[PDB]
Amino acid sequence: PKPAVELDRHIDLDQAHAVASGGARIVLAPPARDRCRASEARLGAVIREARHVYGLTTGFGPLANRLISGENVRTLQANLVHFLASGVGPVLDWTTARAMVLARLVSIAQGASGASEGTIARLIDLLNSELAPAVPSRGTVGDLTPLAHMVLCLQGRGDFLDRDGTRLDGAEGLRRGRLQPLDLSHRDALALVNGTSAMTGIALVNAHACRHLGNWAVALTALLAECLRGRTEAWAAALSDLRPHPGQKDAAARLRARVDGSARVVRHVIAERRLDAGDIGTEPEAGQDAYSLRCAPQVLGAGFDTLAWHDRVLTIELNAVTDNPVFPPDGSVPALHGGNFMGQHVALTSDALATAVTVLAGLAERQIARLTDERLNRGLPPFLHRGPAGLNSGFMGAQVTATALLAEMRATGPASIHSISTNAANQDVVSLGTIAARLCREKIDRWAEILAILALCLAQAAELRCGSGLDGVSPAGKKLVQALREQFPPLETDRPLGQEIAALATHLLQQSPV
Amino acid sequence: KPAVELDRHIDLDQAHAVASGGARIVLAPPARDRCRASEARLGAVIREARHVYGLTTGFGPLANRLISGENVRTLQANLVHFLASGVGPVLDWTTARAMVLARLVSIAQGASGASEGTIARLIDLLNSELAPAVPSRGTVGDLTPLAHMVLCLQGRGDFLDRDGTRLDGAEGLRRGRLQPLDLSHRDALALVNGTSAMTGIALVNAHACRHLGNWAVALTALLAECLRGRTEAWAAALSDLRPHPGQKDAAARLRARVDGSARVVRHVIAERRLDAGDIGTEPEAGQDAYSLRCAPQVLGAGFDTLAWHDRVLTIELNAVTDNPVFPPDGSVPALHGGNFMGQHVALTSDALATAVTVLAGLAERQIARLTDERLNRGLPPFLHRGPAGLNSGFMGAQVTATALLAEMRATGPASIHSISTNAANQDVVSLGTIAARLCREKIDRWAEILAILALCLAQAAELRCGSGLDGVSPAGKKLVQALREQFPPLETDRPLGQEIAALATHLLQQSPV
Amino acid sequence: PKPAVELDRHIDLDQAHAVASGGARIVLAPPARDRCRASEARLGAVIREARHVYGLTTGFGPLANRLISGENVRTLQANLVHFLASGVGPVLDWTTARAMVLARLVSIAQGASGASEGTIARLIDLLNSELAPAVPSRGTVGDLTPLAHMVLCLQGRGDFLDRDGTRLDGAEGLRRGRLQPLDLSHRDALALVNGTSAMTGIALVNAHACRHLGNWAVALTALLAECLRGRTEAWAAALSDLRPHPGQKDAAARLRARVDGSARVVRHVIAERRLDAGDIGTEPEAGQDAYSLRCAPQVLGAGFDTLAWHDRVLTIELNAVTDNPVFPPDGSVPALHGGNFMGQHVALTSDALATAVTVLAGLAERQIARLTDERLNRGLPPFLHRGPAGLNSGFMGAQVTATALLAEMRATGPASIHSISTNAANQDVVSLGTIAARLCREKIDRWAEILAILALCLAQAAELRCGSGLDGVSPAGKKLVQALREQFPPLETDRPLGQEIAALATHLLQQSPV
Ligand SMILES: O=C(O)/C=C/c1ccccc1
Ligand SMILES: O=C(O)/C=C/c1ccccc1
Ligand SMILES: O=C(O)/C=C/c1ccccc1
Repeated sequence: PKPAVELDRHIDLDQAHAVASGGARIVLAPPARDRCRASEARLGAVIREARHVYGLTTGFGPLANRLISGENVRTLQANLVHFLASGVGPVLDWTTARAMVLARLVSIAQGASGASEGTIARLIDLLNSELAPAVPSRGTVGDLTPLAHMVLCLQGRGDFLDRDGTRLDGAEGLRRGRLQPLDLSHRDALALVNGTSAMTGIALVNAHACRHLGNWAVALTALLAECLRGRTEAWAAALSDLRPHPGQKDAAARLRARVDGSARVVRHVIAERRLDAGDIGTEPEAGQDAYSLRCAPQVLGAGFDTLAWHDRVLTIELNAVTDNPVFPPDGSVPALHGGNFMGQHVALTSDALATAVTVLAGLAERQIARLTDERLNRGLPPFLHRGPAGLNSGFMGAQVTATALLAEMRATGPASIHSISTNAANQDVVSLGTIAARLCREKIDRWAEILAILALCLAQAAELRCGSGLDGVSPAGKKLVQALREQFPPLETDRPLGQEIAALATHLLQQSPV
Repeated sequence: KPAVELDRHIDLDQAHAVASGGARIVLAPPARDRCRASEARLGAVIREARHVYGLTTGFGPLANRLISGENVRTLQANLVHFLASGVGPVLDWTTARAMVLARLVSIAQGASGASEGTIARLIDLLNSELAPAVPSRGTVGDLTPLAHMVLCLQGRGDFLDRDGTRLDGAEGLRRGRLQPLDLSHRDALALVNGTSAMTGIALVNAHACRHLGNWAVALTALLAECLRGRTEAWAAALSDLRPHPGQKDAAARLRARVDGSARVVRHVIAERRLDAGDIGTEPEAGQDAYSLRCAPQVLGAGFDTLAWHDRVLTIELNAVTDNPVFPPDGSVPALHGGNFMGQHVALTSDALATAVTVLAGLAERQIARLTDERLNRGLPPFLHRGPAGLNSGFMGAQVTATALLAEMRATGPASIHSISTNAANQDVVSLGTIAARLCREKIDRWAEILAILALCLAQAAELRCGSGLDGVSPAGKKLVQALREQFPPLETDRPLGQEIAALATHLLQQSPV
Repeated sequence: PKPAVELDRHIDLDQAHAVASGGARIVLAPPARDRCRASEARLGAVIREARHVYGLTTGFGPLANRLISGENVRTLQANLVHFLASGVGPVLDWTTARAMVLARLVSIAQGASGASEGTIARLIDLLNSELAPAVPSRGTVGDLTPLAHMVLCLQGRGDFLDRDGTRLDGAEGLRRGRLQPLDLSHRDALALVNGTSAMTGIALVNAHACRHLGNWAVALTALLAECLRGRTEAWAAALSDLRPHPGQKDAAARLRARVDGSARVVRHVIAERRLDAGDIGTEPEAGQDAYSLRCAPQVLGAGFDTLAWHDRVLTIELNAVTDNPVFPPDGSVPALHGGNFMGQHVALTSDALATAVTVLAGLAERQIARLTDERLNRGLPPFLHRGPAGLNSGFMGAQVTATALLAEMRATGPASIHSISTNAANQDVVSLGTIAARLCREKIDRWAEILAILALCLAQAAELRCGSGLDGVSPAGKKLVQALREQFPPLETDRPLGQEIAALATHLLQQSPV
């Protein structure tokens, strides 16, 4: 009884990802079907009336001053798909390519693109099938190129990808997924090759992954506190109220919940202690933890607020019409020409999220560095090894790997600042939003690997500190370690961890600890 | 002079008004009462000898060294001393005062324990025409700059007059009619705490960005009047189809700027029905290049980034970023945490810096298009006057704008460079102050790029429409006439460096109205 | 009759790539064999005499303060390979992985590593086979991790790669390659897990690719001049002599040779012309070309000088011993402990080269932008299309793709500046050389794609300007276009170019236009 998302006007990010990931099927609501039929009729009229419209009676880009006779429009649009198919590089992953198709569909569903029923049906069919078009990730300045490749795929002139990433030729794809070859006879090619569908698709996948990684970041910080006698007073709600950033209040509340029931953290407020002359001297530990624990609400919180902004902007973009030209539903004018395809919004939010992800990955990396340092981990074995010290190095290698992954993340900055005048100066400013979204994705993948290493370290640390029975560990903490131990054995002796790290990271990106 | 009464909340405009000296500041009775209550709570915490950071402990990782009451004044005096290791150019007058204001707003919430005298010193500084002279570098995000502020307020550091001229501490206290700061109440941590510096810098960035954004819109509009731009791309209907608040706002403001103009193209091209005889190559395309057609989308994305930045900053400015803190409700004697972690300002400052660089890029490309004889539709190359060749007009200024932009691009986000420090106690740091400062530098470059565009447009408007500016919108005419009051037309090549600099200074503080 | 490289002490970059790419077999010269046999004996003596030596009588990293008894050394070194195998990410390509193996071998050949005959034989056998170890590209801060994975592969406990990148399991690899399983019973594991072999291997492949791409950059700049009536006086030897940078002098000489025999370039020195009163006015074109042509010697030259520096440093690194500890061949002391494994040299040169590659890619991108712009290409069709204008857009899509590739290159900066204290603060400074070399490689790949687009554009532009017969085109220019036309047909009508761009890019990275 696979869930179904009925698309009318608005779709939220979770619904969008459910469809893109194949978790839910999609259906076009009757009201939307009618709006599209109405827009299809407007396109037909615009064409019959020989209105001066980009892509219907003109060339493309700077060549738009070259008018085209009606008799040659099917050729014009066929060549459009052709000359735009210059993409190169690895193909977008299965879920992301599907998210791109969904983004184009949501835009069309608003009823201002003139797409024909058949065209809309082909997109819905793809989304309801187990396939995804195989489209190169590079080539656009922000998303005609990847969309042109999508068109070729839907016509059976390009490869398809199954859930595993294995490619099928065009014919096989249409066959296996029961897809009908795309037919652009209605001259509605610009309804498919238009907008910010690719960057939006990539960004929606980034948004979903960050939600899960954010949950792990919280869960692991909480478990870290249980392994290092962390002080919970730094996570007090009263502190959040004094500096009311939503993301911070949320992070602190979630951290408190994770360690609820723990007998391993320090819950005493230090100021409750009254000192006398005999207390004046040097104590073993300071009354507050290092920042990787004490400032977690503030660091994680800032990241959560960046994601919140990113998602607010993305929700608007996903449900908008980023086409050019557009055909006003009210019929005020035959069509409007502008630049709603300029993806500066997703470009700027992706760059911002990328920075936030790098910052949070840095936190996890430092948490690993502290947990594995015998001089800072308050009594735990160096690098959390088991067996004789020296002969065994435990997580010593994995710890450096986390640092290496972080260092690589830092080498890449915002994509948005690199606009270069192109297309014979017609596109004198470009968003590079697709690139921005892809760079953010890479950082998200690195962050998952760093968190994976931290998770494996914590599972081991929890047992070293509290015994295999995890005595004193919170219910949430126990469940997380027990779940990890179902697939990842304790490190009783040194062994290669690379494959386990990669395996766990893939899981972190798709599911939260609950 | 207007007065801003500070109770609990203050908006960014009120904050800048006080920081810039445009308005006096007064602490509302309710705020004074809350602060007196907090002062009393600190007194009790001290009398009770509660274990509290900075009152009974050393600092940083040295907090494990407990301190006896008789030594606390020395302890807090040393705190200010060892933290005063800042270097680099001092913060400008307005920004330094904004930092003072930020600390005051935090204290006014009533959880810092600041004494009436300490609060009075901050208010006095803000009501005077002076600013403390504080080095800009040294903090990983803001004890160092605040420590320097304290030294200045005690007359042990320099002050800055509105012009930036420095005065020694003693002279500063006398000229500003300020009394030396006295921390005998052991309330030093009420002054050396939080995110005051980055917040002060960021609020000045916010104000400057609002003005530059107004200029970016006004100059884009005037560009359209000089290049026969098509207004249909700025139609509200398009905004409604892609409802980003910033984009809708940008488009509306653009339309308003060109209202009444006879120099722009208002025809919707799809209205035209083509005949077989029209098929061929026409003189111009039916749509403009992106620097005009996509202005709503580019400026809009920038405006939405600034809106996010401002929402976050408003919360930070009105929050208590202190540590430790003394709960007004008396639930516990004090709370220890990390509200001083400036990650929020760090991330928003970096995000804004990117948006600023993007928008400066748009302005830079608009100059490049306007001054190009192959692209400016009939205007002289580089908008020169007099004999061509003999005169190059704005040819130099155009390259200078490109140079300014290229420089902006060389600097990226500051937040990603966290480095474990303070003997690993501060294993993660925000670098928020650095982030806000880097954003300020890009903002200054953007102002210079816009200044160049404005001078180019004033010349272009006259070359296209004559000195009378025939067909130019009322807003466009008013803008050019205003500029012409201080900046003469370029009838023959002349040095523009000083004019560009002077105009940029203006753009940062005032909008085209 | 497959060539053979006899390794004694020194090997140049060309010989190294010849072996790494499988173009030549490798053999150890008699003196090298003897130096290695002697070093092997020295390691035996060190063990026999129970000398305090890292990895032989101590734990690893900060754990080196834990001394180890002789009977546990086999286990110690076995665990070393284990805990270090935490690598993740896509495996290094066939040639690069083998280049890494070669790098370790050359270091060992200096006779200060103590590697046994068998160990050396395993490396040689690998290089003389058609296989490469499958090693993850990420994990090192600069190269124990990737080398540990190498060891596992050589023992038949890790995958292998054939020339096509198809993976084989350990067993299949040893079988298909007719290889013997690596046996570290002599306790010479540190002879394999040591040094800067990975970054050096990666960098030597970057060096080879940049030489070819550099040749294409020159050839295409020259052809561009023949398509736009470029002035050769800007490339005069006299100018080079006035600003004697080696790279510039060479670039200018190579550019002149490429257009030798051309009737399509302007060779007249403008200053020879004497002007009269009737000449004063506005001429159609300026007396000098735009920078993308006029400043080619200077821009290409600076890039070539950067590559020259990179190669000088790399040559030293490749032929050096970057191991720790080391066993002095002169027998002065049993062993020396230091940090010759710190890859700061490769890190800084890789970062410098990466910057130069981005700059040169920028030149190529602007050359494409100028050539396709009807307002700047002096009479050529917009975007070099054929067929009716507007209906056909030619390379309009490819041109934007080139811009997108360049913008993405610019988003990534130097890797070296991101050092982070790790390994419980033992490694308080790290080089990140491997990452730097990898980032440089990605940029080289992007540069090749951009050059490929420019090459396709120039082939079309040359025929459009000079006819299919290429009348007036230099002999070198004709040969290049004709060579390209053998595999890439003219663009008579718009068609997808993505796959062709990628195919040509692969070719440009391995062969120069000759
Ligand atoms: O001016 C436009 O709206 C179209 C630009 C463009 C650029 C490259 C390929 C196709 C269209
Ligand atoms: O841990 C804290 O709250 C204090 C840190 C610190 C570090 C350097 C100087 C002053 C305070
Ligand atoms: O001090 C050294 O030379 C060794 C460091 C090290 C760090 C991580 C893994 C293995 C060795």
